[PDB]
Amino acid sequence: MQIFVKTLTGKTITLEVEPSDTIENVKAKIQDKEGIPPDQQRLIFAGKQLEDGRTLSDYNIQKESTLHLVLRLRGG
Amino acid sequence: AKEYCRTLFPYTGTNEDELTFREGEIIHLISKETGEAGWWKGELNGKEGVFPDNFAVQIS
Repeated sequence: MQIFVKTLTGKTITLEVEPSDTIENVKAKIQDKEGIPPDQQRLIFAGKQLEDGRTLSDYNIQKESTLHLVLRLRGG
Repeated sequence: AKEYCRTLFPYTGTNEDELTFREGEIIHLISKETGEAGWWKGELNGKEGVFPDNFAVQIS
C-alpha cells in the first residue's frame, strides 16, 4: 500500500508499508530515502501523533493516505 | 492596529504547546516568524500555538 508523506517545505514522498507495519519501521524507511533521522521525525495523522510502537492499523491508516511530517519544531 | 486570520481547515494540536483550530474560526496573528518554514504563530482561547503550512489567511 502506497502512502504520501507531506512536509512543511511542500515535499511529498511516497512510501510502501502495509497496515500491519509499525510506525517505527515507517520512520526507518523515510530515513533510508530522505536520510532524516527518526529522532527528529514527527508523524501526524488525524490530528494525533503516530506512536513508534503502534501500527498503521491502530490509526486506521489506509492506502493513499497523507501523513504530515513535522521537522524541527522551532515554534510550538 | 489589528491583524487576524481566518481558519480554512481543521487542525488538532498534538502537543500542549500546540494550538487547535476549526473551520469558520478566528486566529489572532502573533508572529509570522516561528523559526520553522510553513509555520506561523497565533493566539486562541487562552492558548498559543502554531499551524502546519499556513492554515490561516490574514483577513485583516
